Amino acid sequence: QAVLLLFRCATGEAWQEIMLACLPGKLCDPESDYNPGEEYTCGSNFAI
Amino acid sequence: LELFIGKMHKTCFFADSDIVAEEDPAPCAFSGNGRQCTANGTECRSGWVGPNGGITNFDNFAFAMLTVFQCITMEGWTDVLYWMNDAMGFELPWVY
Amino acid sequence: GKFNFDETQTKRSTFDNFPQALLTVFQILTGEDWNAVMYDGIMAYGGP
Amino acid sequence: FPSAVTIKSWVDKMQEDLVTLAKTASGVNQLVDIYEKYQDLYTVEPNNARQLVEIAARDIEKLLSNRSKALVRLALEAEKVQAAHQWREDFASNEVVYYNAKDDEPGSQRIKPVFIEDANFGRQISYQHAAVHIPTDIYEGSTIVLNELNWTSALDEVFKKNREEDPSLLWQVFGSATGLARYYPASPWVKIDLYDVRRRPWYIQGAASPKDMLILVDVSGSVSGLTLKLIRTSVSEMLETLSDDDFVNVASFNSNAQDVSCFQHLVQANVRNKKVLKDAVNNITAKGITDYKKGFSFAFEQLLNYNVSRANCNKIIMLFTDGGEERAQEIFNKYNKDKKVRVFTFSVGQHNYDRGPIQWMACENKGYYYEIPSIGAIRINTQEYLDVLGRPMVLAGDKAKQVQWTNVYLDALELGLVITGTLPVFNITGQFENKTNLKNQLILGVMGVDVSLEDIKRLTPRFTLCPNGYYFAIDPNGYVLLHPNLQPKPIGVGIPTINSQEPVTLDFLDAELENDIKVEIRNKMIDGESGEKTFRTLVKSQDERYIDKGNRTYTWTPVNGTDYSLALVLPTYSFYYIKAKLEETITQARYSETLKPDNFEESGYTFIAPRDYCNDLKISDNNTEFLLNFNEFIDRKTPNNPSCNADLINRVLLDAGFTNELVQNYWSKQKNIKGVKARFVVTDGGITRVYPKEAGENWQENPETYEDSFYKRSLDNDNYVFTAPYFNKSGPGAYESGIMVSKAVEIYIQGKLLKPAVVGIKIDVNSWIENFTKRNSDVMDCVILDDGGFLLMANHDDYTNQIGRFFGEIDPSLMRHLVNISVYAFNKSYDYQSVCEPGAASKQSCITEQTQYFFDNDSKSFSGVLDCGNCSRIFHGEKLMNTNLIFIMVESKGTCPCDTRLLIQAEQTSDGPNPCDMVKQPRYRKGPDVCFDNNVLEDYTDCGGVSG
Ligand SMILES: *[C@@H]1O[C@H](CO)[C@@H](O[C@@H]2O[C@H](CO)[C@@H](O[C@@H]3O[C@H](CO)[C@@H](O[C@@H]4O[C@H](CO)[C@@H](O)[C@H](O)[C@H]4NC(C)=O)[C@H](O)[C@H]3NC(C)=O)[C@H](O)[C@H]2NC(C)=O)[C@H](O)[C@H]1NC(C)=O
Ligand SMILES: *[C@@H]1O[C@H](CO)[C@@H](O[C@@H]2O[C@H](CO)[C@@H](O[C@@H]3O[C@H](CO)[C@@H](O)[C@H](O)[C@H]3NC(C)=O)[C@H](O)[C@H]2NC(C)=O)[C@H](O)[C@H]1NC(C)=O
Ligand SMILES: *[C@@H]1O[C@H](CO)[C@@H](O[C@@H]2O[C@H](CO)[C@@H](O)[C@H](O)[C@H]2NC(C)=O)[C@H](O)[C@H]1NC(C)=O
Ligand SMILES: *[C@@H]1O[C@H](CO)[C@@H](O[C@@H]2O[C@H](CO)[C@@H](O)[C@H](O)[C@H]2NC(C)=O)[C@H](O)[C@H]1NC(C)=O
Ligand SMILES: *[C@@H]1O[C@H](CO)[C@@H](O[C@@H]2O[C@H](CO)[C@@H](O)[C@H](O)[C@H]2NC(C)=O)[C@H](O)[C@H]1NC(C)=O
Ligand SMILES: *[C@@H]1O[C@H](CO)[C@@H](O[C@@H]2O[C@H](CO)[C@@H](O)[C@H](O)[C@H]2NC(C)=O)[C@H](O)[C@H]1NC(C)=O
Ligand SMILES: *[C@@H]1O[C@H](CO)[C@@H](O)[C@H](O)[C@H]1NC(C)=O
Ligand SMILES: [Ca+2]
Ligand SMILES: [Ca+2]
Repeated sequence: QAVLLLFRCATGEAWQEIMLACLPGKLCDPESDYNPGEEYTCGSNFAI
Repeated sequence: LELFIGKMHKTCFFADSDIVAEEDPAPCAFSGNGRQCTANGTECRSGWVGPNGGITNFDNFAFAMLTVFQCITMEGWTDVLYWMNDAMGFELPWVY
Repeated sequence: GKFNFDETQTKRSTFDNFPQALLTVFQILTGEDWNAVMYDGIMAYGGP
Repeated sequence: FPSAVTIKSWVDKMQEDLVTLAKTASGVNQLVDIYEKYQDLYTVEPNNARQLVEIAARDIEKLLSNRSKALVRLALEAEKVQAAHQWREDFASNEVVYYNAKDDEPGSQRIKPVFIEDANFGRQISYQHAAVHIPTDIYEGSTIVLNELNWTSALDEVFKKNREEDPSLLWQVFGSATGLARYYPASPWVKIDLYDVRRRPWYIQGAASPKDMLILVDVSGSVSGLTLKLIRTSVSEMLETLSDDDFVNVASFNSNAQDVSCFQHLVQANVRNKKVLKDAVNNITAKGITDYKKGFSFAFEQLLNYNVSRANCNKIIMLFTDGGEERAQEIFNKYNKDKKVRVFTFSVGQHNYDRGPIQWMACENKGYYYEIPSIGAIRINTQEYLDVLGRPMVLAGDKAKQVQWTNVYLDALELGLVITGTLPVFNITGQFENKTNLKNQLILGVMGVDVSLEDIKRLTPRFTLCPNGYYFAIDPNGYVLLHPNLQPKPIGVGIPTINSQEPVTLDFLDAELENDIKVEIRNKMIDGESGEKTFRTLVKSQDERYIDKGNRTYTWTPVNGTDYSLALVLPTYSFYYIKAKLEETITQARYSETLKPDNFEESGYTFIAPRDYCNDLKISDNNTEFLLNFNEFIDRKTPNNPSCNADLINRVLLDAGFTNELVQNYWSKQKNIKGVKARFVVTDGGITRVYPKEAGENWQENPETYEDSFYKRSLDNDNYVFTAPYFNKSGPGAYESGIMVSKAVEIYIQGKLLKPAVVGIKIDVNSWIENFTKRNSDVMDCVILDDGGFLLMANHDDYTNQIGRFFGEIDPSLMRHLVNISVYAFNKSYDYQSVCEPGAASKQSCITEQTQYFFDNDSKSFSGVLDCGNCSRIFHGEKLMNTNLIFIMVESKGTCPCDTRLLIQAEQTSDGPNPCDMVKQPRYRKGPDVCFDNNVLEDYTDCGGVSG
């Protein structure tokens, strides 16, 4: 799935829209192990 | 045409109604393989015009001609791919 | 003037006048969202 | 086929087989003996139809004079308090404190109240402060809203002061032009909230004077698409700001100007006419070129008609377009050079056309300019035209401070049917020296105080009148402020076909059966002249199944306080009434003992009418516990009745002794009768009794005597009345109840006729069959119908199974012939307040057509032959004496193989009457005589675009 996403960006489909979706203020799926009391933490400023 | 024809025709309406549940509908599974709308008040069956109002589908040679030429210019080709991961599984469409 | 079939939104890439039709042709020339304009042209003449 | 002579004798035999049983078992003449032989426990008092209406009108006028003083005391203080406001722009330090409705802040602090429950208020209220409602689309905490919450905080003291003088005061509300509404007492607000005080009918009438609108819709090609959907929604939203006093018409133009509907001129803009316009506006298509000259000539010609009834007030044109380059200066110069007509222009949609000419038309003709780019702008921009129309109203001064009253509408806070007083509030800051005068030509807001229709009904008592007598009040428009047939439901229009903000405006001619003599009575009431008239009507029964004719007398006078007119309907035999006169102890205590449920074994199952004797005894609307509450109240209280009237209590107590003297001395002697299943007496006092206590379980009648359909039918008729049981197994009524027969008792005291009670029996259906036969014949049919064509007896054991059914639903060929040969007449009516089942294109409200049948001719012997086609059936109908029954004998329907369409007499959903031809000859009405427009001191220099 990650490789297909990069192939999507290689052709330039909505690569700027994907980048905006990876900024820090994003929800994390419950399957991940994260400390309680913080939900919108995953995502990094390195997405730019 | 051979791998798939008329598959993108099952979107999820509301129960006992003819109103599409979501504002930007996407197909369900053809036969229990792709995507199912899990919303409680909705169920999906046949009777949908299509993803782009009927323009984007593979149910005719003229339509198949137009959809493929759209994907060969790399403009809106993931939308056709993503509508297939809903209509059928994730295994077949990505190769095509 | 044939892009007024939606009755729920205002299309911005139209051919209403020469300055706007000149921008739409330029946008199709770059290839960005050229299919979205094509769908409007098809739906303006009856549909699929 | 038996001869006429021999069949006459057969039906003649059944006449005294039924009448004698009902004359003896019920005891019609015995109750008359009881009433006449005393003549000392009661007195016959005159019931003057002129003095009653005079008294009631003055009480109603005084009620609306209580409220007019409250409105003046509130509007006067609001102007003074607002004039001393400083308009600061920082409330973070000096925070405002108030209670906001619909709650569980830069410069606002909230209040948590106590909300104790109270009577005459179906909610929880608090008298300690006032509640403030702010619409969702309006952000509280802005400079405009916060500045409004200061000078409106001084209204609470006046709110409390008004309630102290008049405790029986309902909602008193201030509707601001900023949007917020502050009402007293505080109460939480009642899906999402869409209430706006500025769009309410009571706010709109006080914001301006009536108007003659003419909406021009641009339907040229360029408006096709989104900007046409916006226009259609904008026109429908502006029609909601109109009432029965405004006249409107909608026209469209695209190279040709034409009407969008069937009206062709200005119409009254009531709930039905506006539905026609709204339907037509939602069906217009965009095509062609734009022609403002032809569109404005058509609009200006329709405002000069003067064949038709108009408002003779503000004449305005609302142009709904997008843009263009035509100014049509020649048309404006020709048609209004003296600026007698305002022009309001709207630029609707997302476009980049030229708005210059559109703005020029706005203030060249004393209008204002609006922009509606999206759906969110429709709600507010279509109500801002009332700011311009109120400019001459504020320049008039104190002569424009007149209290007006709305139509009947359902209160927003779930209080019932109410009317509202109205008074505008002016901005008089700097008016002492007259130095600003720029923002002072707009109203601050509209005052309001609510009056319940139940308050009006308390001033017109009806328990001294016959159950057939009633009051009713009228409006200059013809609508009824007061009527027995007015119900707390919205009035429906058309057919509801889907895959309560309107007023309940019921016309007088639609409240009851319309007649050529009521129309002249209605017109005489509308223009306010007192009079009286005695004449023969035909009256629809309480249950819409029967129609009977009787003498009626209408006495009306105008109420000088307002524009209302009050009338009292009083039949004959009711100009006198029985007034109980007894103050002795033991003669009243014994009568009270007859109400005890444990005494029902010998005194019969006794009911009692849930009447408001006085406050500490509250009605229960079931009579299972009200009787226990009532009889344990009188004994556990001083008999002198210190706090409430004995007239309503002495009457019911007096009739307890009278009915008991009939049940004990006469009904107890004959414990059982073969042809009798029950024995009932219903009295004017409000008590009904059934001698077999086990037969009291089958009683389906209303415990309130005045609401009993069979009681009212018996008084009008001079003979026995047969009541048909309901069909469709609506409870147990087929065989275990019986057939109701009743007859009113008539007594003479000093030569004055009185009808205090009705008596009757429930004849057993099974016993009637045995006498009727002395059966299931395949050749001859024998059925008995009552006045109304309802089956009561039969000769097949199959028709009897479907008892109490309209004879047109079981034998359409014979029933239809009886109408044509003038045996049964029928009047058709429309019911505008009824539950209605939706149809394909819960329940909604629509119009249902009601039809009732009654005896046309006075002849009794009927005979003839029915020609259904290639066959022949001969009949003979004879009517029984001293009753409303008819006996008809026909051959079996199987002989002639014809079964035509069945004749239906039931609640039929309809959409009539047609309003296209109603407006050609509209009912007479009188409009307001005060008109505030065309003031020379008006500024109108801010066209619509000073800020853009
Ligand atoms: C009854 O009528 C009186 C006048 O007859 C009226 O009182 C006047 O109220 C206005 C505000 O509604 C005051 O206006 C002051 O001056 C300007 C006008 O807006 C404001 O400055 C900015 O102006 C821009 C204009 O584009 C505006 O967008 C902005 O919001 C304003 N404020 C800013 C930038 O902070 C002043 O702030 C405003 N207030 C002052 C100076 O305190 C008049 O001064 C008032 N005149 C008098 C004589 O009192 C009163 O509101 C009317 N009653 C009602 C209920 O409306
Ligand atoms: C809009 O808000 C204003 C600010 O809160 C209110 O004005 C303030 O009201 C206070 C209560 O009456 C005043 O306090 C006292 O006022 C008396 C009367 O003149 C004086 O003794 C003093 O000013 C003061 N007493 C003290 C401090 O011991 C405030 O003076 C007054 N003004 C301010 C705070 O600037 C308005 O009342 C309110 N609008 C309305 C209509 O009430
Ligand atoms: C949506 O999912 C289910 C319904 O499909 C809800 O869970 C319960 O499902 C049963 C089975 O039909 C219902 O009878 C219950 O009423 C449902 N709710 C309960 C038990 O609280 C689930 O709650 C729904 N999610 C919502 C409404 O947010
Ligand atoms: C409304 O006002 C009128 C007149 O102002 C009242 O008419 C009075 O009628 C009585 C007899 O019906 C006359 O004796 C009086 O002379 C009349 N009044 C005057 C001023 O001449 C009428 O009574 C008033 N309505 C009510 C309900 O009181
Ligand atoms: C009603 O309005 C019309 C114009 O809208 C007036 O014009 C008259 O129309 C009638 C019918 O043809 C005729 O009398 C004449 O043709 C018109 N002129 C006159 C002087 O009558 C009409 O006068 C208005 N009033 C009435 C009562 O019809
Ligand atoms: C209600 O009563 C009867 C229903 O049958 C009708 O009145 C009669 O109408 C016929 C036909 O026009 C006339 O010949 C009779 O003279 C009428 N009876 C009268 C005037 O007593 C009609 O449907 C209604 N009557 C009204 C509206 O007056
Ligand atoms: C209110 O109206 C009544 C009549 O209904 C009258 O008697 C009274 O004086 C009026 N005023 C007050 C304060 O009650
Ligand atoms: Ca692209
Ligand atoms: Ca145009």
